[PDB]
Parts: sequence; C-alpha cells; structure tokens
Amino acid sequence: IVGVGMEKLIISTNEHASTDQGKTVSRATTNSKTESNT
Amino acid sequence: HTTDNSTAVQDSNGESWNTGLSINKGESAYINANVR
Repeated sequence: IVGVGMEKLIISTNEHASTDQGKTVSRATTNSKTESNT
Repeated sequence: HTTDNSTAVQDSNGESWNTGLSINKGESAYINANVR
C-alpha cells in the first residue's frame, strides 16, 4: 500500500523586468536675417 | 504699413547613449555542482 504525501509548495513567478537609462547631448546654431521695409 | 521678409537656416546635431538590463524572475540563474 503506497501513498504520496505533500510537504510544501514553491511558486516561481514567470515575470520579466527591464531597466533602461540614457544620456543625450545636442547643439543648435541659427543665423536669422530680416529685411524690414516701412 | 510695414512689410518684412525673414530668412534663416537652423543647424543642429545630436548624440545619445543607452544602457539596458533584463531579468527573468522564473529562471534568474543556473547552478552547477562539482561532486564525487
């Protein structure tokens, strides 16, 4: 007579986690011209 | 009465960096055992 007894249960949560970080550098140059007539 | 015409050119450049890291909560590591 053979039986099976369970002692404890363990749960493995199939989950995916990500982490991102970044840096940015920029530089803009503008040379405007205007010819006003009145 | 006034009338003007505006002309301009805009120039710019960019540069960026990134770093990431991903993990699985179900299988986070693998174990190896040296036995005799």
